[PDB]
Amino acid sequence: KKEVRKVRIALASPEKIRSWSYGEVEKPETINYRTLKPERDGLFDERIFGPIKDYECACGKYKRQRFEGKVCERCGVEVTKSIVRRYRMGHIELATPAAHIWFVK
Amino acid sequence: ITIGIDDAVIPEEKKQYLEEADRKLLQIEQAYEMGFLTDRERYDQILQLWTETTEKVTQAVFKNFEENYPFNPLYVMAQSGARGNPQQIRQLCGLRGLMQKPSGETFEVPVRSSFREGLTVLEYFISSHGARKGGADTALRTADSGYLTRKLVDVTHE
Amino acid sequence: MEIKRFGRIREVIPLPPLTEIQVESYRRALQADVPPEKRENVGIQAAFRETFPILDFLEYRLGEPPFPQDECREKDLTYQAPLYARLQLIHKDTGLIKEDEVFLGHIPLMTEDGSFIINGADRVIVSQIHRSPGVYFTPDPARPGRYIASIIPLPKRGPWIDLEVEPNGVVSMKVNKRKFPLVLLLRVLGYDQETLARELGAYGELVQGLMDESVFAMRPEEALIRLFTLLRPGDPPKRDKAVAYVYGLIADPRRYDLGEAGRYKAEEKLGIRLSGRTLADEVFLPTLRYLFALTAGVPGHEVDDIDHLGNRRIRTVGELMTDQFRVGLARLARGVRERMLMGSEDSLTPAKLVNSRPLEAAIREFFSRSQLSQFKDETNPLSSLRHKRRISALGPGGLTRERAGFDVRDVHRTHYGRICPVETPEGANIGLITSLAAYARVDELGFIRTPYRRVVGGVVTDEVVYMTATEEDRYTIAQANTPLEGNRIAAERVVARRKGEPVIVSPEEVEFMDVSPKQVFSVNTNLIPFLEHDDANRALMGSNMQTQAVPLIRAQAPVVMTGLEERVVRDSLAALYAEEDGEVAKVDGNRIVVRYEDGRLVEYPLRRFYRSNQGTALDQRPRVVVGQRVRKGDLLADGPASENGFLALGQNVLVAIMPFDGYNFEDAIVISEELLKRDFYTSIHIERYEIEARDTKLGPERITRDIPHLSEAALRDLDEEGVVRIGAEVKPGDILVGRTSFKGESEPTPEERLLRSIFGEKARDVKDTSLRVPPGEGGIVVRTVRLRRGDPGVELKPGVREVVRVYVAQKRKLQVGDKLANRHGNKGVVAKILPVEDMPHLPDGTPVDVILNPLGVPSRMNLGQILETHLGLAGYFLGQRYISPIFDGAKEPEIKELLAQAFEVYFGKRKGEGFGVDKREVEVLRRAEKLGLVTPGKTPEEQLKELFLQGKVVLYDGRTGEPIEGPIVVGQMFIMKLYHMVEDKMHARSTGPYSLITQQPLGGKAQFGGQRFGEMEVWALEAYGAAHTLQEMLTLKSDDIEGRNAAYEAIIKGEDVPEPSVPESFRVLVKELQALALDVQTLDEKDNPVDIFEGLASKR
Amino acid sequence: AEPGIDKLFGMVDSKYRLTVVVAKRAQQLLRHGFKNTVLEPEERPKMQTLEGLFDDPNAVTWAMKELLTGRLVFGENLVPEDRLQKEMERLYP
Amino acid sequence: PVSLETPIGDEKDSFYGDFIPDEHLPSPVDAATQSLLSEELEKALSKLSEREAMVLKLRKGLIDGREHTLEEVGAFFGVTRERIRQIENKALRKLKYHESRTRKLRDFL
Amino acid sequence: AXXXXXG
Amino acid sequence: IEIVVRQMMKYVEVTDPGDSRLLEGQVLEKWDVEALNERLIAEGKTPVAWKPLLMGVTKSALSTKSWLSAASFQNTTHVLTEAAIAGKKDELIGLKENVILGRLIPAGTGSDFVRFTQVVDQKTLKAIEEAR
Amino acid sequence: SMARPVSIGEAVGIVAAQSIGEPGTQLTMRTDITQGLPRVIEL
Amino acid sequence: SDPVRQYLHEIGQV
Amino acid sequence: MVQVDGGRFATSDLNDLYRRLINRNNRLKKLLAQGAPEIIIRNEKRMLQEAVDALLDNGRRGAPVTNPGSDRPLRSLTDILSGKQGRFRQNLLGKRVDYSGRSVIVVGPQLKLHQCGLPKRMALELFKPFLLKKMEEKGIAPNVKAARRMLERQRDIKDEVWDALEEVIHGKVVLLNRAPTLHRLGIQAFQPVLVEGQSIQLHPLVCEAFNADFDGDQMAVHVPLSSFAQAEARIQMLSAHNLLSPASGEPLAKPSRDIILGL
Ligand SMILES: [Mg+2]
Ligand SMILES: [Zn+2]
Repeated sequence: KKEVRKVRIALASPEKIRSWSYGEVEKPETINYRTLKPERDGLFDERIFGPIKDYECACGKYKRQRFEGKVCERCGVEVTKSIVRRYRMGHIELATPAAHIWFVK
Repeated sequence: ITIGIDDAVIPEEKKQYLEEADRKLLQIEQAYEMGFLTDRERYDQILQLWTETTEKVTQAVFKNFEENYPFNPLYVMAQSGARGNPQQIRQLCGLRGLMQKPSGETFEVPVRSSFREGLTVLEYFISSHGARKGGADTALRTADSGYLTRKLVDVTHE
Repeated sequence: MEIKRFGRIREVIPLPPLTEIQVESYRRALQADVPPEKRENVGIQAAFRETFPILDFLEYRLGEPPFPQDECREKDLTYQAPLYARLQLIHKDTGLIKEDEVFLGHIPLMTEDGSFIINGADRVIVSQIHRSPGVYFTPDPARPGRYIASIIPLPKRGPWIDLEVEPNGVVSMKVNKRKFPLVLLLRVLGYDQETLARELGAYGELVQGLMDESVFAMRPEEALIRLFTLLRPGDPPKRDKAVAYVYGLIADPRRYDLGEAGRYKAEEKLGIRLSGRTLADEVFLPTLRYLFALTAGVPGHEVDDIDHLGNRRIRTVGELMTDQFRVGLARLARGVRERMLMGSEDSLTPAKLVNSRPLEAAIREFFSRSQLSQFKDETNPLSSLRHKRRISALGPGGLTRERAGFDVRDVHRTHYGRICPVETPEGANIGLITSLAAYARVDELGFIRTPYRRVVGGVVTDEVVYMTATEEDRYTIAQANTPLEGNRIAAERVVARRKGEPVIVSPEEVEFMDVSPKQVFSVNTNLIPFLEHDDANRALMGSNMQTQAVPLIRAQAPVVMTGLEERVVRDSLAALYAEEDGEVAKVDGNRIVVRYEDGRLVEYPLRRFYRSNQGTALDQRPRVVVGQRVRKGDLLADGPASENGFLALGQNVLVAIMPFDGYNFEDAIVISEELLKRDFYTSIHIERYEIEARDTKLGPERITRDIPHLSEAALRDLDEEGVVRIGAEVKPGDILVGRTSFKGESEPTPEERLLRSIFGEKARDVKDTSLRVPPGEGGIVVRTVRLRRGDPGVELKPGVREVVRVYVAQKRKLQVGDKLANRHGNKGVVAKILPVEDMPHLPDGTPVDVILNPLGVPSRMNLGQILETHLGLAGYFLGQRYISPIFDGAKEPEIKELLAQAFEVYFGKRKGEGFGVDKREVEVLRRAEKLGLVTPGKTPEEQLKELFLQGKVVLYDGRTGEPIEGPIVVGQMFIMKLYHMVEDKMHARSTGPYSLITQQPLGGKAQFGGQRFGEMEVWALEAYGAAHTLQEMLTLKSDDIEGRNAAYEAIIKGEDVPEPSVPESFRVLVKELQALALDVQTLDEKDNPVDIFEGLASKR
Repeated sequence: AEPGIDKLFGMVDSKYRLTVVVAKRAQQLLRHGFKNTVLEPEERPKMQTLEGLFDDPNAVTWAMKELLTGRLVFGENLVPEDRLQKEMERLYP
Repeated sequence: PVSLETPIGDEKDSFYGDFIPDEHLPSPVDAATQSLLSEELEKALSKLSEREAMVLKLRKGLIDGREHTLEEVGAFFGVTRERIRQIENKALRKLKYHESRTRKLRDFL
Repeated sequence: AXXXXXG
Repeated sequence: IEIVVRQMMKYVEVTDPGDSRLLEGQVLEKWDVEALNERLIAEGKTPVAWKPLLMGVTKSALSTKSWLSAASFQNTTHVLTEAAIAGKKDELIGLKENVILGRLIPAGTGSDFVRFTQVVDQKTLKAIEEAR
Repeated sequence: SMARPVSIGEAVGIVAAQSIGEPGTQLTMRTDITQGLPRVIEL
Repeated sequence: SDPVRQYLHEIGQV
Repeated sequence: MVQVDGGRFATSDLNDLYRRLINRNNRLKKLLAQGAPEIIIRNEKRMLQEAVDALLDNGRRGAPVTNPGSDRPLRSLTDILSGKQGRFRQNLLGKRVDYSGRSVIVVGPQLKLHQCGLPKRMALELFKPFLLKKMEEKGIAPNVKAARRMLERQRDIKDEVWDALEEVIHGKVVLLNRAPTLHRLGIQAFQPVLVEGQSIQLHPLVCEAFNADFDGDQMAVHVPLSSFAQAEARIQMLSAHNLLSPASGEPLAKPSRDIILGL
């Protein structure tokens, strides 16, 4: 409603970094070759970044817009627009901290 | 208003103007053989000579058109600002002028021919150098246009 | 009709074979018709000789092509011959000697015209120009004082050598990064100060520079080992291996190869004899003493010019092919490396060792993906010629943009007779892409040579010598147009050239003379009559546009010709000629069958209505009837764009040069409707459409006449299989091929599922993917080609079940927006088509075809079109054509004479039919004598003759019936229709596909991609201070989703366009920054974060 | 071109003001369907159809033609926005 | 896998993935026709008795995104499994009459 | 090849 | 050309940091410096001593208060690191920033001068009194 | 563009840049003192 | 740089 | 991750970097739990750092990481943000526009200064969404999907439709642009006059500002959508409202060529 008159750029605390991500990507898997679907806890996982099909969960339990914001109890996938896969951030938790090479080099 | 080959009207003066340019060249040549002049001095004198004669010939063409053919199509298009400039008009009627060498220095011997009379094959080849330079020049100029405008927008946009 | 030839200059020799450059190169490259034992060492034989022994090479042979050319084009197969290689395996200490003939894969073959068929498309390999190998002197740009020596071998063979002197006085040497005194290498060559005392000491103070106490006093092997300290670190000298790396660097022929042409350059420049193409010793000593000599200001010693054509070598098709072949062969041997150890040492065949994949991949790469391998220009025969005669400075092993400055691009004084000054692209390729001169030839050394007559004293002979750029400088060469009585020079002052300079001489001083002016220009350039009256700038454009000429159904050869027109069609082999004296038995559209004196019966099939790369129709029309006597060299059938064996690039039309009501304003052209009535400038164009049916995981894609939701109205023109019927007239939107594909994982939307039941189960598994006719396109269906998997002889890429092709033809009449051009560089689009009554007309009632604006003449300074017009008028009334040579052409007196001769046909029969002069003609003549075009007091009969002699007539304005005040130039001008055509160039978009990621508008098969709005347009809109318009350009019309959908919806509903949501360009940015671990917040005025993501980004 | 453009330029202290005003007035005429026009029936902008003269479909032409009569009142902070909207919706639903 | 961001053509001006279209999101045309489709569906669907409308809504999966068998809808309303079928058919027939009459939904296809 | 469209 | 040259003189180099947070030899826009000196002399604090500076268009662009604009031009990773550590808040002053966002440019009809203008017909002219 | 005082809100920096840049395409690339576009960028 | 060398050296120590 | 023709998959380079990062992080956690020697843990920590680098900025430190089979460096986040046809660099080339179009231009001498000839076939596509609604308002179509299906085939185009298009474009204007756009007048607004033929007809006087000639120049056309954008175009950008050079103050639209010649 209220227009944007400024744009600020600061660093990101891991606290701030995780305030973004809808889950941690825990696995080096993109999709499955057979089913052409995101692996569990992988880079494309619908559980984190959201639904591949609009207003429909992964397992297919809730297919209607009537459920919106409702997360499935089976597949664990929120029911909303798929557009959120363009937006929703993920993250990765590091065993050892790593330096941001922008600031180092 | 139309263009026939007879609308490019060579002034009679061009002959005289050119004849005088030849004798005046001999003087410059002999003065070199005696040792009065160095290479650069005779070069500069030749170029100076041909420049003078070229301007003279242009003036001759336009005075000719002015007096004897006020309504001539080339002259009218030029004077009105519709089409053409005195240099081009010159290249049609009067002499072509001195072509440039590929290295950037001027050629010693000019092109006596007009475009109506038609060029010698050699004269043509000689003109082709300046032709190329102008070509790559326009090519580059159009290659990035808005370079400067970009640099200037970057500072002045706000 | 009779053709009147002009000019006093007789050509001592004819023009060389025009495709020679492409054909002889590949001839000497392959050596297929030369028996293996008699094969000289060059090309393939050379690569084989170099790569072997590794296993030793004996011979090779080229089999016959698995398929003919036409079938190769049709089935998308590369036309090629099998390469077999006979080799033998050497068993060391085993005493065994065996052999095998291995198949190394296929080598693409060149057709008779000099093109290739690669995967079905016609490709040309463009000849590349570079620096010839050899020894040169730069000099050093850093220190203006002295010069740098340079030894350059073949591009992939050997290192780069540079010799320079520093303030230390010592002579340096360059290998790779490091520079070291060459005085160390001198000792290794077996040289001592004793031999470096006398021979190299003569030059003043140039000796002690290479004299150093420590290293010179060392034994040869000592210095040799010392060199390895410089060459590589951490490597033990290993003085037996110290012979290996040094040999390989210099003395080795296999690793180091100086060009054969470069060998010649070395022998010529340094004035010595080399026992081979290897440096080592033999070369270093004269290179050095020559360096110090040029340093010393000694006679006969020149600083090399890099742009001199003596130092510029042209590598042709055979050269490039041989290079890539050598690469693939080296990789093959690289496979043999690891394959000659692993496994059985005692037993294996040469066939077991050889893997031909690197060779096949290398050659296929060179033909498919190389920069010098490109789509043939098939627009007409002339374009196909030029594409072969083109020279590129670009490509692998050559210049690029930013690597090319004004210097490389300028026309060199040595381009005379070698490279055309006139013909080059206007754009960023200018001077880099050039076309070979007409008479120009290319030897095996790769240098362009020009023919020259030899003169003895004041006598000119018929002996013609072919000299290269270097050799040309040596003599004094007079021009070809110098007055010649019989065989002797008739002038006291003879215009000539020395070292590419206009030196005026006397007959006895003269050595050589030019053959013909035609030698100093390209083929395209040579087709321009009255070239001498055209400024080189427009002439360039003429030369370039002639290849853009589209073949016309009615195409005529020009009324005014340079004389090359016939031989162009001849050597381009677009047309059929009589092979032997004989008589023709059978003639029709599809064939010509002849019988010669030998009783040989031969059937020549005619290619009819064939789609070229550029879509122009290549069509052969038989010119000879049944029972006619043919002589060897006689034309049987006209090719595309040829009229009676003369090149026909357009039509000859009646031009009036005048302004007409601003319709010819700014180079626009006005034409008479009559042109369309007689099908002038009407071309046949064939579009090729294709569709594929592939197997998706969702199911197979079916090509069928059954398409859901389609009535019979739309299906009426499709056959059983679903393909459209041959000869059907298809407009935009009509189905060319039917196809169905499974929709959305067999998931219908629930809102659709009920409405499908309301209408009785229209619900189906498949959706309509069928190929339709794109907007603005279409025509009459001509050919169809269907290929399927599981059928004989046909196999396609993985995953695709079948492929259909619809070849549609349309005959395009000339229309507003089409591009017309003459050979003098005057170009323009038709902005108006006038009804014949509106046209300006002669007193005999004949209307003009085209109205050209005179304002186009003065600034462009091409007068060749005016003379072409005049001579064209004369030849219009005299019913004759002309041949006016370049620079040798018709002279104004002769033209005026022919005009006077035609004036009898034009005005003479007026009195014979009982008519005098119009009162209007009287008025025009009064104004004309007022303007000074006609002598006062003479009869109107004569005054009109005076006007006509100037090439001007009296025209009447067809609208008012009144005369145009003052006379107007009219006459026949040859004008071409150009491949640029408004039909192909119009585009429009409301909505369409958007990019997956970027979400910006994207090009569809049935939809336009939309215009790109660049930064400069943004600046324009800003400057205008239109904020909203720019916003639309940046939001709704672009990548923003919510707003584009809502906007379309609003326009549909009739509601005004809604305010823009944030564009994806920004969102993707924000998220990229977040992916970079940088918080980017969009703050309020109060510094309170605002959501640009419209929700959906917020946790919880 | 368009009638009385110089005068429209004269009515404002900035061209872009005239643009904003005309645009917004067009939005008003569109949303309320032209019944809120200050133009009398004979002053109504007309378009030539095959049938005959009809109301000009273009809202900007209308806004400009209204503004030229000077009957419209423009400036910054005349009223609060929401009140203006509700009043206009009450007068012309 | 073939990499996106691969140079297309002889120039670096383009990437591969630049030319890949989005079939997932609705076209401005598609989404509009779809919204109008729903509007016009529920326009003439809710203009009859809500019962026989809800029958079609449940059975065709308009709500809950699943097609209900006659037994389930008959379990929801309380009538017989044959009764729900009869009222469904009379509802569909009623919609056919309304369709032939008003010609509204004829065009979505 | 570019400029005012020779090629 | 005057406007461009003026943009070359946009920047100054401070000799004396004064009572502000600035350091010695720090390049800053003369507008902002005179702004800080207008704020600090409205206090009575000591003034900042700045040296007038001339830089060409390239540099006069490269160094700017707006990180959105400076981002496009050159070496954007550096511009961004610097902008981030300092947490630079970019008010969108210029055109380039706004087009990057997609918000109406601060010029023409996007200028705050004429943007907020309102139009009312004479019927709703008398509807303000009835509504109050 | 009109003859009268500039209207407030004008894009005038951009207009300046275009005004200078547009003819810049007409300045000579090739020539002690720099000439044409090289001189213009030198300044 | 060239962490393969680093690590291989560290291994070379043992 | 998207599948293309055949069975092959096209996907971003980023995913490989993310992958190797994850692999190394997980192997690190595992090696920590296993209580591995500090040598191996160091090595893995190092490889992890390098992986995070290559993900964030590839090649900037150490060698660039490449997928086997190609020597091309994987495009990292830094490259994406800028420098290899980057975000800020891609926004220089510009984004495509939805309502745009392009064609070859011919002289318009009959046109008044504020007009431009627009091909009917082209205008139809440009103004289509307005045209559908105008077909609904008239008796030409029952609805939107109907009219839309009606225009899908050229043979199905009624002669009543053009009468509707004439109503759509009444009062409206379009933008014409010729590249390169050197100054603002390289984009101007004209009201379109529908014409038969595939060429855009351009007024002669505006040729000077556009640097447009008739030797085969093409011009892009654009449609302002908002009543606002339309307004801006019609007052600020109208061809007949800019008669004088914003640079020199002298008239830009002036007699030239044939005009001058005749007068
Ligand atoms: Mg042009
Ligand atoms: Zn679920």
